[PDB]
Amino acid sequence: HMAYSWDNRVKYVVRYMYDIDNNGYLDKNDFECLALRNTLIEGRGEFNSDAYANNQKIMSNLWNEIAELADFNKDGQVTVDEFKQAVKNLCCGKSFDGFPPCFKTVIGRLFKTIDINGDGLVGVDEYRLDCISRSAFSSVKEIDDAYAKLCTDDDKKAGGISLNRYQELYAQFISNPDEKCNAVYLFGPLKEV
Ligand SMILES: [Ca+2]
Ligand SMILES: [Ca+2]
Ligand SMILES: [Ca+2]
Ligand SMILES: [Ca+2]
Ligand code: NA
Repeated sequence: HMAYSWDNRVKYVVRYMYDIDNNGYLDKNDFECLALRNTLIEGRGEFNSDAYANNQKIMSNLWNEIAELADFNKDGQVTVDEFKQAVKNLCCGKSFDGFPPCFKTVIGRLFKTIDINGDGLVGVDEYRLDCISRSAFSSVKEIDDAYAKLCTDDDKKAGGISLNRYQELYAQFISNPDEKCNAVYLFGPLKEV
């Protein structure tokens, strides 16, 4: 589908936020791998067995929640189309606070990872590093043009995107069908997945 279509945006979220083993669908192995990845990134490569246990619990609960809401054919996997139906059911027409917990809790964690300097704002430097974590770019101006469209004058006055703003933009990213909405740039310039 068109790069900034709702279909491609939801497919992008499934690919990059959840499908860590890159096999095209979600299952328990993705969440096992996310538990380990989060542990090691939190530890700067150190493995803390208590941090790991905490993360394994968070990710097991997350997977149980997503499968409860999205496993339409009861096969223990959640496809892109199943995830899209859960988004239509539970996100479309709602603001972020009305999303189910399994669609909400993921953002706090991504935001904390992006916010390298811990000042509670994602600024342009942090956004550039986020963008190159998923995709290839030749032009820093392409990334910076996306940040400039994404952010409002109040975001720019603040020096970046706060957590509740990041969540507001995410809610529009995953729910608004308008391909021209500023929030379509949340994860950088897009291509078809
Ligand atoms: Ca997978
Ligand atoms: Ca399924
Ligand atoms: Ca920051
Ligand atoms: Ca920054
Ligand atoms: Na939930």
